[PDB]
Amino acid sequence: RLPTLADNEIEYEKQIGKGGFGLVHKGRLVKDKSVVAIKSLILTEMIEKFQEFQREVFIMSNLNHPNIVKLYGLMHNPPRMVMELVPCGDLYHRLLDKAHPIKWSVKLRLMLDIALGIEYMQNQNPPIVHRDLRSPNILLQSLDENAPVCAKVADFGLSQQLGNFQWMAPETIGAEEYTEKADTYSFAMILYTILTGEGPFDEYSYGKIKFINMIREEGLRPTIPEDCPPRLRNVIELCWSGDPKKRPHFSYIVKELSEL
Ligand SMILES: COc1cc(C(=O)N2CCC(N3CCN(C)CC3)CC2)ccc1Nc1ncc2c(n1)N(C)c1ccccc1C(=O)N2C
Repeated sequence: RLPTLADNEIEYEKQIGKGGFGLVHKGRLVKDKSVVAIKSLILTEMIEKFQEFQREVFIMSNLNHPNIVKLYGLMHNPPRMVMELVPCGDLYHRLLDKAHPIKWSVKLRLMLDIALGIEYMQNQNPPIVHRDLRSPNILLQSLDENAPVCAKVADFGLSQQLGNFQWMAPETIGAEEYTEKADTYSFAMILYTILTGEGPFDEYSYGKIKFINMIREEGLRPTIPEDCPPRLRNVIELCWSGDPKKRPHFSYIVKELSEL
């Protein structure tokens, strides 16, 4: 069910950078001069990004949400994906401009959008576990509060490997197949980052072994600010609990966020 396009159908422009497993470029459809994005594999059995390639394609193909990144077609020599280029960037970089803070109305917009996207992912039979949810993977479409969509979820090769474990739910570390509650834990981290603008767990320096243990065994988490809404705090705290069971359904998270 997914179109194939030929090289004569798209025009390359400039290279955006690496997303997920590949290299993203900015391009346009020749028929329409509409902008598009092309994802390709970049060159010892690590070239197992190929599965990530296929995995991303399969998953993107069957999904359709405003808050989820879309796929348009495929290209073949070399194998490539033509997908949407989100215009405004990624969340990680945006949070790096401290001089210019994101507006609360907007931060709220971003949080909801992500939840709506993730809520949708988990309503699938079977559910979709992203597994690589962190700020670099949240793409921004508009930073305007009145826009239909502000944030979109991305990077669907479902692998794990700012990316090391600050973002990972505890059962997940040093494990392979990662329920959907892992994502809930990650989402909490994302909520924490949008709110604070500071990366998760950056207030601590522990060696790797100690750090895992602190998170797994002791319960260490980031410190939420005193001036954080109780409604929001409560939500974050739940999603990031040690017991995966205590983590909420996205129905709850979304509703609560809406009241904020
Ligand atoms: C207008 O297009 C975008 C621009 C930017 C952007 O401004 N960046 C990102 C990387 C960039 N680097 C280049 C040089 N710099 C000195 C170091 C880092 C810095 C600033 C970021 C994202 C953009 N849009 C975009 N749309 C769809 C994506 C995707 N991104 N990427 C890169 C992905 C990123 C993560 C996960 C998935 C994707 C992806 O699949 N797509 C299709």
